[PDB]
Amino acid sequence: ENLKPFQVGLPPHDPESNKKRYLLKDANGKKFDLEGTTKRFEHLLSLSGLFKHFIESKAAKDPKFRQVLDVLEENKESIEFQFRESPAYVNGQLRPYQIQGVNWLVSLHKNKIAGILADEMGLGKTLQTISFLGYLRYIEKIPGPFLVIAPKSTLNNWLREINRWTPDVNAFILQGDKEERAELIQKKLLGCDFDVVIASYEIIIREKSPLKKINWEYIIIDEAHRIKNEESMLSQVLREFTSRNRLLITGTPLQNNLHELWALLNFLLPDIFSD
DNA sequence: TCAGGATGTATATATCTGACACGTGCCTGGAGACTAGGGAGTAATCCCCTTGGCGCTTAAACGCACGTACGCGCTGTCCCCCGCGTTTTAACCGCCAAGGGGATTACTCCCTAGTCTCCAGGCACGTGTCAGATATATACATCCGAT
Ligand SMILES: Nc1ncnc2c1ncn2[C@@H]1O[C@H](COP(=O)(O)OP(=O)(O)O)[C@@H](O)[C@H]1O
Ligand SMILES: [Mg+2]
Repeated sequence: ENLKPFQVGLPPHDPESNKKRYLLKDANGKKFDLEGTTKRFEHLLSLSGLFKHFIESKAAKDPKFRQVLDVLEENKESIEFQFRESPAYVNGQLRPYQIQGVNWLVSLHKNKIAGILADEMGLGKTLQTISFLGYLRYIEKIPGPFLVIAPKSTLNNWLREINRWTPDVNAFILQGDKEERAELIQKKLLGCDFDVVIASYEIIIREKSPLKKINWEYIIIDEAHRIKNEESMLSQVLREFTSRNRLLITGTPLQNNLHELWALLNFLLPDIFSD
């Protein structure tokens, strides 16, 4: 009603323009970015020097990462929008711990790395993620795309809240028998008429081939312990998804083991926990 | 008989994966001595099988003729099984937990088999008996088809 001034500067919604970024035209454009890895490792070392343990072993493996190590060796404001009040682009109020979560999300984003949200149940994690995505939309000017894999039960709830506290965002959920699901696919997904896709652990396995053919800004995930095993078919499928970074909204991680946590971390930043 | 539908059948196309190629370590197939026993050649001896016949007995096999009953074709008449639409529910993936089962890969070692040497009891073979089972007759009993 009054937060629309933030919407100024966004391009008009048009599938023809969205096809430029949504579809990844490069058939095999996936490649190891030296710059991103160097930035990640530089910041990681800056926080603490202990992380070289993985790095040196990985340099003992494939040496074209060892030369990245050498490059990072020889060469040696980003102000958080603290949002002391509730973000304007979201109609409603946010509690201070919610605000700190938002700031953590932003700070990790402008560091070319990510971070598992594992807050306790009931503390509006979905609110955190919707707020952060709205931050990317209004401030960072990346409307989409964003995959929001979640459990089938809460799909309606995620859609309800995302339409409630940020109505401007266009989003839908895949569902239904394969005929109407494919209708939605051909009409909006490959039509590039969205900003936030919502699916289920089953649909991701089902409709991967359409979802492969999109450069994914993030791949959000709801309660993540489902992904605790990295030999699970869902984990295998959720690795060919070309993507910039990822998020793992969850409850309590490390439920019955430590290797579990290793794989959970390996999902976010494979180039660090590669071994 | 001809126009009206539903169903493979080709067409072209993006995707997945699992055949195909390549490099290493290990084991086993090949080269080379040595030897001993299995089999090939020989040569007695007895019994069976062959290919021509010949003559005789005696049932079966063949042919012929009524003459039924049954295999086959038609008709009828159900009734039961197929085609089709509509729900719904069970298979089919995906998961989670822990532990047991089964395959390897070494080590170890007992004990139980093979390998010999003697040596006597099996058991197989060649005989000489009897009795269990025919074959006839012979009287009895016991279905089957037509008055
Ligand atoms: N004004 C509000 N501020 C913060 N949280 C709220 C507000 N109104 C509702 N919520 C809660 O935020 C929650 C976000 O969903 P959540 O309970 O975290 O589900 P999940 O744990 O599956 O993500 C909702 O359940 C809702 O009860
Ligand atoms: Mg949740």
